[PDB]
Amino acid sequence: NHTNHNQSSKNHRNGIKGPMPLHLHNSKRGSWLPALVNARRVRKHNQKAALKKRRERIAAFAAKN
Amino acid sequence: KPTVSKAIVKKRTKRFTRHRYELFPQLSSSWRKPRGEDSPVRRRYKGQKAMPNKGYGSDRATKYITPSGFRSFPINNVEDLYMLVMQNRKYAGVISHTVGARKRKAIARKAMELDVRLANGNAKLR
Amino acid sequence: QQTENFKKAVVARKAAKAALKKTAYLRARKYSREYRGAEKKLVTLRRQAASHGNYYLEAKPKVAVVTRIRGIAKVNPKQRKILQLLRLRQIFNTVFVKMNKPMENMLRAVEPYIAYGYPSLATVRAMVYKRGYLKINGQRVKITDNQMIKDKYNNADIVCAEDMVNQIYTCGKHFRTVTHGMWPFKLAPPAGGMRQKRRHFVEGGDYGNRDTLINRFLARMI
Amino acid sequence: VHSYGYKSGTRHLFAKKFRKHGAPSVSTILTNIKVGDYVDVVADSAVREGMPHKYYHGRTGIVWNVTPRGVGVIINKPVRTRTLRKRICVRFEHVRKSRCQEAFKAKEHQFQAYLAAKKAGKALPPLKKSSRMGGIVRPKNVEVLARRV
Amino acid sequence: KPHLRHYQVVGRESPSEKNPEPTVYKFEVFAPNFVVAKSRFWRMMRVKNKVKATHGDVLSCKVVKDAKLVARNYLVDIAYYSQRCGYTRMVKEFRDVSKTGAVSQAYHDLASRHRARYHNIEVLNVKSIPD
Amino acid sequence: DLTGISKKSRVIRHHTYSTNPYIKLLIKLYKFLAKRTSSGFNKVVYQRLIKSRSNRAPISLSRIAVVMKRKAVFTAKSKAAPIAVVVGDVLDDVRMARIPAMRVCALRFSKSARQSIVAAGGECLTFDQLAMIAPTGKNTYLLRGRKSGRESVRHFGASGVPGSHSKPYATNRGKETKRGRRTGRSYKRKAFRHV
RNA sequence: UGCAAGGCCGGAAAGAAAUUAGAGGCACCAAGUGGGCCUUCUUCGGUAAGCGGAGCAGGCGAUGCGGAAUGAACCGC
RNA sequence: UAAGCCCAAUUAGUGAUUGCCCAUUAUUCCUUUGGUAAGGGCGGAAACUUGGAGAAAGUGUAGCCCUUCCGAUGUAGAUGUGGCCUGGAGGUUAGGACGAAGCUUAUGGCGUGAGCCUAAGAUGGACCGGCCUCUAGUGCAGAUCUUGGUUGGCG
Ligand SMILES: [Mg+2]
Ligand SMILES: [Mg+2]
Ligand SMILES: [Mg+2]
Ligand SMILES: [Mg+2]
Ligand SMILES: [Mg+2]
Ligand SMILES: [Mg+2]
Ligand SMILES: [Mg+2]
Ligand SMILES: [Mg+2]
Ligand SMILES: [Mg+2]
Repeated sequence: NHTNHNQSSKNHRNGIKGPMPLHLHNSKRGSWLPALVNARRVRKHNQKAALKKRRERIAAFAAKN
Repeated sequence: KPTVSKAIVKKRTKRFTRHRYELFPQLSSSWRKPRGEDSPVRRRYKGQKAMPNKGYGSDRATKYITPSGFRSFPINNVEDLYMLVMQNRKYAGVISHTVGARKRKAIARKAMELDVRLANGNAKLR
Repeated sequence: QQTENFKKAVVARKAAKAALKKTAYLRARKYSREYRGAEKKLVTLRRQAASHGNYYLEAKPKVAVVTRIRGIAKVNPKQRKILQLLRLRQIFNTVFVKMNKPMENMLRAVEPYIAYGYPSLATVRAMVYKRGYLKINGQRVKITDNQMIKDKYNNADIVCAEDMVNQIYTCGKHFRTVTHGMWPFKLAPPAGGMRQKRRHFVEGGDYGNRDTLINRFLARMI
Repeated sequence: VHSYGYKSGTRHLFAKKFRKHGAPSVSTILTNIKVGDYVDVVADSAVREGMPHKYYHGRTGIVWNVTPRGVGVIINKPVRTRTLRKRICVRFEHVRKSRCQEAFKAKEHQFQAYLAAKKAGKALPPLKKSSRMGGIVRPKNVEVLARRV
Repeated sequence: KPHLRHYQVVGRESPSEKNPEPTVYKFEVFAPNFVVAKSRFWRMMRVKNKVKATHGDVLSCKVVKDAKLVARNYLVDIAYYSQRCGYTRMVKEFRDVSKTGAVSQAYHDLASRHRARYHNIEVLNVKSIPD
Repeated sequence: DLTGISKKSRVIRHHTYSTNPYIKLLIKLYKFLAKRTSSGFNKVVYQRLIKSRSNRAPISLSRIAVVMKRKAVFTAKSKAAPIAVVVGDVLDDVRMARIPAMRVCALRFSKSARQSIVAAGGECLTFDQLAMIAPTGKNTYLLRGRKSGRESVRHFGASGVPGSHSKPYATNRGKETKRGRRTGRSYKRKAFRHV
């Protein structure tokens, strides 16, 4: 006995939770490789840069302090 | 020896007895809530007997106040009188019905000598 | 040495009061002459019109006053969520409400439940003074003094009680502030009774819009 | 529950509109999509290779993926007590670049360029005027109304 | 004492963004209130003019004053609806004091014998009769 | 009065279910401070005491060192060494040989973590001894300590749902790696799925 | 070279989409339930039904109170 | 010549409001209770008579004390309780032949309640109460319950 009655009011008790925003689980994975294989190598460099930018900081913040 | 002032009005006097309590010489004058699915008391019809709510709670300012002021405190021997004598305005002793006669005189003697009101006495002396 | 800082700042308990009932006084007249003026000026523009062959369209009511007149019984969930956003959570919870395009359609949809109209000046302060409560720290604190108002609104403009009225009587610039800073007006059922509650105000019943006739309906409720 | 195939109850839904059939546009082939813009997933037939399920037809959503000839679109799906960000894979012809933001794309483009003109800019050219107020209106034709039968 | 006062309700059609000066419509309706006058103002214009109460504004509704309280004749061309012979008009010449008074008797006569009530009843030509 | 506001009530843990008589002293200490002070620290350090024992995860001295080295790299280089407060307890770390002279304030220390500090050159404090030094908690670096990677939190999940790298409750580790956890047993639990 | 692109980024940016803004987000453990019925609106099947099957919302169940004399459901609440 | 029907009315064409009666609704007033809801005190001073802005740093009570807001139905279910009760243990405090358990009740009181305490027995005769922990064979109206006993119908 199919009814669908009380179901729309069950889905709205604890609320129909809104979707997660885009900054949640934005895993550009399973997508088109030639993009993510480039958006990978550019992440490696931008991490060598993030590590390098902190290296001068501390060393500038040492001598210049 | 005199009380302290209060506002002793009481909400409900008729005790909460269970339901169909008189129809059976077996049930008790002691509230048990009717778990019945279609009992008229639980689903609270009009001419049915009430059910203990939080709403019947006495005023806390006058809760536990004996009709003579003097919230009560059970006393077993004359040394427990001295432990009450500082609240002899707020509390009153009650000898414990198992204290025999030899010791119950030794108490009621001390109470008047201490102005520690006992809820029990008046044997040719109050 | 503690009885001096108090005694000095008990003057602040007194000086900041008299310096508050004066700002409360000086604006409450400026508001009364906005009332006395802009009504007189309304008459003449309707004098030059009807005389010299014109029609002075009465501009518009800026503000509505929405009273929920049927209880929390069986209610369509869209009807029910609207009344939760109007803060009409129980019967007779008159709330002051703009009449924007977005807003007045939220009234269109729940008219069987609400009974609104356009509040007279005399009925806006009658609400605020006899039944006005504020949201001090999440509590329904009665408006007992102007000092309760400025501490709650703080918004550089809303000082006295006749000042909340002028923010409510006009669509105001601080209207989402004066109203949202208040609790919905828990009111009494109108003396003399309601004609019905199931039929619109135009079909012999009483709900929906009663332009300016809600004063005769709120007077019996305040 | 005899039939619940991938294309069920969809006669009028995938049917082309009246007097507009045949091949897809050259605009729809010359569109330009990025990872992130919005797209109306309006599944048209006459391509019949890459149409999404019925559900994702009036639906618009982010492009999380642009393969050579398949746009990957996330779409919010209110399943029962939560929405899934579904990840559909369709071809480009089933996709419009969604206007849904020209409402404020074109607003803040001239709204700021005049707020700047109003804040600093160069000058403040007067803008759209007021809408709802009073007025001593002068009529131009009187009338009445009783009945018409 | 007779209810159902006589209202003079007039209104344009919210000018206009199309026509910029729509013709003004005025007509006089008997009603208990003026909210009921405007409710039946925007029924004539919705029908006899195809104008919504939304897309138009009421210019100046007004309560007609009176006539010097003195008895006189009145023929009230009245048009009611009913499952009882749908949309029949009538004449029913009454003899009351004011137009408000006689049209009251008009309503309390139709609702009396045709059970047609206020919203199923249009009125026209509330005029007087010398003889 | 229809509300709908029936489930918006959050469970805040008003008090502690702990029976330790030396933490009910710190709690009354940090109700006084957390209430009659404008300290943001004392607020925060009070909810972390009344908090349970599984929620006060321990920070190893390794974690304390590294994050106190990430503070002390950007300071006045002679200003002061802030106090590493952890409302859990401190555990030694045999992966950190050399430990700085850092002051630490924990409800507890390992016997090997207290000696590792005191041997290093720092002094481990208590909270009745930190209410004497910055009771408002100026210059104090408050710390939790990892409670992920905990074996309880990585059973949380289903483990048979696509994209669920949770550990099934199984004593026999070589019991459940068969059908359902093999690509060649008619289906393999899909190691990835967008959520 | 530079456009455009991705991962970025600092310099700079403000609003002259209403309301409630009765706080968002997850997480864990565990029941009970898995025979519904009535009803509004519409509507499939049936001669029909106090009929069977649905969609929507509301109810009853799980709930009194007030009144339709009387009634699980109606009207108020 | 309605107490019927359809329309209206609401103090009577005198001058602008609520004719009138009923609720577990509304408003307001007290009282409870929960929210961990906000606050304020969280150890000694005075307004004509006493109470508290002197009762303790506290989830929970006979609340630390005030006062403030708001909510308050509910089957299945869940949970809490400085919560109730029975048997027994480890502690403590304590009763008892000047009368313990038990038992009786138009014995009151007091707790919303579970229940507790008292009195008085022309009852009983020798054991046992409070409190903190522990413990379980721990609460019964209803199972065609089981056992014992009685009873109606019934002389
Ligand atoms: Mg009682
Ligand atoms: Mg009525
Ligand atoms: Mg790990
Ligand atoms: Mg009901
Ligand atoms: Mg009947
Ligand atoms: Mg036993
Ligand atoms: Mg047993
Ligand atoms: Mg028995
Ligand atoms: Mg039996």
